[PDB]
Amino acid sequence: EYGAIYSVSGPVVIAENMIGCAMYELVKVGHDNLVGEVIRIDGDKATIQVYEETAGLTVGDPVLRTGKPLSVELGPGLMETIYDGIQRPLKAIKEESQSIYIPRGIDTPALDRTIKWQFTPGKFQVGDHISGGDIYGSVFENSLISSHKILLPPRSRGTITWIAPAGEYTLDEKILEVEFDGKKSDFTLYHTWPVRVPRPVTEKLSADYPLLTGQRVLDALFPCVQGGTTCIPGAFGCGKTVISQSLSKYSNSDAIIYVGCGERGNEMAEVLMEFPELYTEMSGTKEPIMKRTTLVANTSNMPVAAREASIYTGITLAEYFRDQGKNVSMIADSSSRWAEALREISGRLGEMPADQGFPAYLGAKLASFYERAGKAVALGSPDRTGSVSIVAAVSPAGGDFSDPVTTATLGITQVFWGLDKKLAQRKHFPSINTSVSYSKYTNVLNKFYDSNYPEFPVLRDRMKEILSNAEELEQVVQLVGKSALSDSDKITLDVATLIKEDFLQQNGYSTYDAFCPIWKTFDMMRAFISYHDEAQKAVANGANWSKLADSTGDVKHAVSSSKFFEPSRGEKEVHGEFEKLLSTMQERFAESTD
Amino acid sequence: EQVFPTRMTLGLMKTKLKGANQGYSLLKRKSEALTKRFRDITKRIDD
Amino acid sequence: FAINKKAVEQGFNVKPRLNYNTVSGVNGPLVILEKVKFPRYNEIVNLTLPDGTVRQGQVLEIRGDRAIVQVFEGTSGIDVKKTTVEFTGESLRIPVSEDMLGRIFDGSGRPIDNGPKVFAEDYLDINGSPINPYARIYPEEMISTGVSAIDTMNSIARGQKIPIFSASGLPHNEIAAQICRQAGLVRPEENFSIVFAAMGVNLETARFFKQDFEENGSLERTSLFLNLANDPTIERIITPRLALTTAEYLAYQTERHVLTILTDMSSYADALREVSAAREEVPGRRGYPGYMYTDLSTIYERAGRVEGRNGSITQIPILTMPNDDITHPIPDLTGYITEGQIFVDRQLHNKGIYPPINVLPSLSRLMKSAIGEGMTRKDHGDVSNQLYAKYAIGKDAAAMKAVVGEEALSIEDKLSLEFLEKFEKTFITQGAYEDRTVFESLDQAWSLLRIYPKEMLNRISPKILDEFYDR
Amino acid sequence: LTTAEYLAYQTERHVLTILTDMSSYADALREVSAAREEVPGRRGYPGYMYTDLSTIYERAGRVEGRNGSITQIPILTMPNDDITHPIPDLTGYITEGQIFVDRQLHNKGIYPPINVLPSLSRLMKSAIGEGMTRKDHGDVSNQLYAKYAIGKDAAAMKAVVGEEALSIEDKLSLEFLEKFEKTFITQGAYEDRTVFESLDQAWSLLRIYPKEMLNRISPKILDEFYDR
Repeated sequence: EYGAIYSVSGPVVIAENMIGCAMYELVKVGHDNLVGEVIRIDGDKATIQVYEETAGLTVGDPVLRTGKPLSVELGPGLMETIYDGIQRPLKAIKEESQSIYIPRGIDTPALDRTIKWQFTPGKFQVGDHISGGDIYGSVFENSLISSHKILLPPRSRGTITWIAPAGEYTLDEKILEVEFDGKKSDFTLYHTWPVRVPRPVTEKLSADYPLLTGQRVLDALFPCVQGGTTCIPGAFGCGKTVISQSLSKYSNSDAIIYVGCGERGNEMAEVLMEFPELYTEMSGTKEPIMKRTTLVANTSNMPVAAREASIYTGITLAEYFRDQGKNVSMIADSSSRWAEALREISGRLGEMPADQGFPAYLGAKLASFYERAGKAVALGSPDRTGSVSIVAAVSPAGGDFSDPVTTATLGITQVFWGLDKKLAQRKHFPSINTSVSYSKYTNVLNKFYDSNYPEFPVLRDRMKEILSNAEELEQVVQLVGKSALSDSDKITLDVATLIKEDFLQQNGYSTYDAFCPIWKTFDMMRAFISYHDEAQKAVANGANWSKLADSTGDVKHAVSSSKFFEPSRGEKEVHGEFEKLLSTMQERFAESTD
Repeated sequence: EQVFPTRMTLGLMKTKLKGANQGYSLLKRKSEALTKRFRDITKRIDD
Repeated sequence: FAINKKAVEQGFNVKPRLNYNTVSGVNGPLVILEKVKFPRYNEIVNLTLPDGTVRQGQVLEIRGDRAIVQVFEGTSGIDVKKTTVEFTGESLRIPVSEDMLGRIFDGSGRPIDNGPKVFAEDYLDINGSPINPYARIYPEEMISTGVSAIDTMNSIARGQKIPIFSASGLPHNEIAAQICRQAGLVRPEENFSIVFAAMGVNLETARFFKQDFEENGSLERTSLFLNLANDPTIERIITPRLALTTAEYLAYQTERHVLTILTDMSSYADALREVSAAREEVPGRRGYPGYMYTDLSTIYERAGRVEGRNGSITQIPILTMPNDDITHPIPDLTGYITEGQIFVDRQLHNKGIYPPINVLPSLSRLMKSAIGEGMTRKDHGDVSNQLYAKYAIGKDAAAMKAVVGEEALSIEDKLSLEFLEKFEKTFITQGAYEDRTVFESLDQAWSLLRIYPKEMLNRISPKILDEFYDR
Repeated sequence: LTTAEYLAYQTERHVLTILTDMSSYADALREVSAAREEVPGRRGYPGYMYTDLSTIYERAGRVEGRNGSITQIPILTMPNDDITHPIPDLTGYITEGQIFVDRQLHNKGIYPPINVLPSLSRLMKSAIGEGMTRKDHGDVSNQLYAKYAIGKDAAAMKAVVGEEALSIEDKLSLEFLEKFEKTFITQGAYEDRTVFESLDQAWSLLRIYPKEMLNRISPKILDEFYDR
């Protein structure tokens, strides 16, 4: 029933006596049980792909069959875990081996098989008809998340003849007996799923609810809807780590799945050392972020197939967590590396190249992968709802954006947050080049603004035109100097500078400017536009703007200092203070005109 | 958008690009300086 | 301590060795046995030609009862009637002992210092398993190269991987020799060691390396793996594996801060293209095999500090761009895998500047973790930026000098013009045997900075300006 | 070639063969060996085309035993007006220099539209000289080539900058190039000139320049001839 090796060639192996094997089964080739997958079947012999190094193999070694394609186990215990590209626990492996290597031919359960979990029955009873995707019990996973639900895997129906009652169990105790034509069906606290097949869902919806990150510029001018895609350039000096950290700590999501898809290694060490120290404070300083995140690490040494399947694994995990009714936020690291791995695999298979040497799959693969994102209502009885929002990170070949990867990604995604290094030295620490970055979810977000903040769109637009006008104005200012410019032009210029240095720039470490909520930013841009338009109106009827600036230097300083105002104090008393400041500015301008 | 010599002439064209950039920057700065000195001549001749 | 039980268990067990005479065809650098029994991929074999000469090889493929051996030292003189092929029964292994230091090894690891055998303390598989990422940490402290233009502006934190790009006809080898000779830690040594593996080099360069390392005493801190140009290519691809394996053993089983150098990778790329042409894998981009990314990653990414052990490791691969273009695949991949790069300009070399390094394109991404207090003085990070900015300004100022005379230039421009020449002629220009500590280089940089008025050095913090600008 | 060899080496009479359009021959050679599946060479042509063309060309020269001569003047056809194509590349590798023909000159209505800049004849230095020809033949050619190159580069640079950045050398070179192209190269189909007349025309053209910038010419010949 086993298979004897018949040939070997680097990473290529040919089995024998293989009858009754699918085209993508998994096989435990070798005495050490190296993992592999069948590719081509020709009668009895079948080509096999290996992951580890094949040195030392010998003809006649038995070959086994797993019985499924590449799959990932899902269940309680994912949180606080650090995984390889192919669902391999690294902490447990290191502890078990006591070495500092990944000893080839090592197999340990993806999830711990010893920790006892306290299960609580759901809402069904014996003899009740059931359908796939229906919740039938919860589990307390952490103080942060305590409602880790238990589903019935899709493609499974029937009636339940026995359900275990409350108690404490491990992951190897059948807690349900679904009866069908064959009553063989048993179920435990976990199950598996092929990675390459998208999870079934009742129906997709239209994402409209905004995703707020806590930054000012992001949600002010280039918002991302909670459920959509986005892209940000990958550079060394840009310092994207700030964006990822802020998204992890201050966003309104409920589960983060960071994916390292091939890095220099040392960067992986840095991020792994850093994450367990980031702290969030909601209803008290809930110490870790690891209690809300699972991380997939893939250094360059990792096997090519593992380095390639990383994003598929991550997105599958995200979809699983979405179907529980929670909100998820995937974050890739370098899609360029994933494309590199895909091209390397294609080349090793010896297939026809395409544009710039890449294969022909890239377009379709990326399109499908991105389409896997979105917002939908889960598949089950309770009718919960979730959402997924991928955040890609494209790195170029050598800076140029002519590569197919960048073109396809930009064509697919909807939001781009351009980062510039030049701002780094000037320390606009949120280093967003406002002349390039853009968003396309405004048309939907207006249907939320009107319900909550009707004036937001006109204000954000107004500052968009203000910034464009100021940057254009400076061009001719250099040519002819400010001398030949009217007072209105100088007003535009200086208000643009004030906005640049207050509204956009953000320390990110001060207790007050670390995390700016929505209403606070609402008040800020309202106040800034009011100041500018009131000043220009006052100048319109006739007045030397120099004298006006001399009179209202205090008002300008007050509006600037309003940014230093500490939020998290009343969250409506702040609104009262902002109203007081606005009225004070109005009456000060009125008196100044006199 | 040119006469198309396709015979591994990449280096020549890259050299032309670099020369164009250098000349552009140098002439820009020369014009800046000359205009700056033109302003004072205008003022002094007027006075 | 129980390692003795394992050593004896697999130690005192002799096994026989087959011997074949069924050579049944040959194709260039290959050889095709016919009736092998239970072959084993990637074995080691010892051919015996009819004249009594002896060679070696390593299988590549196995059909049903067949092997395809490739011989290291060519294939001329073999025959299909009298040659006898002897199998080994286990892959290539290296003899490892603490006392490599001082000795010189050939490409395959046979000592060539006219000394006794290694007296191995153990045996190992050359290509070990990858490091577990979860058990890895960040660089922290600095390594003192002794080169002014490197340490001051491109410090190397232990655990980094900084390649040194260079052109064909440049003195990169001399720079590498000087670096290996002057390396060491910083004391604001009983823990330092170097591995210096050279692949694909002339005879003169090898002799110069040996003679210089002999009479300069550095030999007993190093262990060279020389491989001349006329030696088999397979041995070439093998050599870096041996060097990395021995360095890893030392670092992570004796807790020694070690530094490794390679002195070339283009010739490694050539040796690699040669393989997969013996096989029928079609050529990839620019003729190179497509899958070079994986194996180059394997070579490089056995570096960095480790969680538990106190040891460490560092790499300085040396490339050679064919026609001085970064677009070539080799430098592209190396930059992709490694952190920052060190350039070597041709023009500076033409002007007699040694080491002919240009700093404008240079970069080291882990600097920020290298400099600091205790680990070094407090003013390194500011002087670095200041000097970089002023050099960049001086270049363009010299450019404009020819077009707009000299008087029209601002006072800043004249000062920068003078500073550029002074910097080039004094700071970077270092004697072949002039060794400088980081402190001395910092002092010289301060001396050069003293050209400008105190106020104008904007990028430097006022605290440092007040503290050190005096005198 | 066999007929030419017979006539030249077994009848003692000088010969001059003119075989046309080697491009068609090479194309036909490619067609064969494509019905086969031999390892194709650069741009699909057979690898052994070098040896084939060497076989074709080498039948030429002279032998001491006889006193007849054989001379080859093959005609080529670059596909896309590019000299890097394998056919012309190998032909240049084999033969002793070649005479180029340019599209630009023909466009400007100049006959014979020969471009001297990329052309050469390796045996010229051995054939020319005193006794055989006028002594100035071996250096006036070099001087004219240098001046032509200077004029061409000066015009190319001026095309983007203009006259303002031109010294005396560029101004002289442009006019000299114009006169040379429009008077020396051009000649009627049935018009012919001996070597001496061409030399006299060359000196007339060169006399434009002052006596001191003709550095590439030896002082003796310059003094002897440029005087009058």
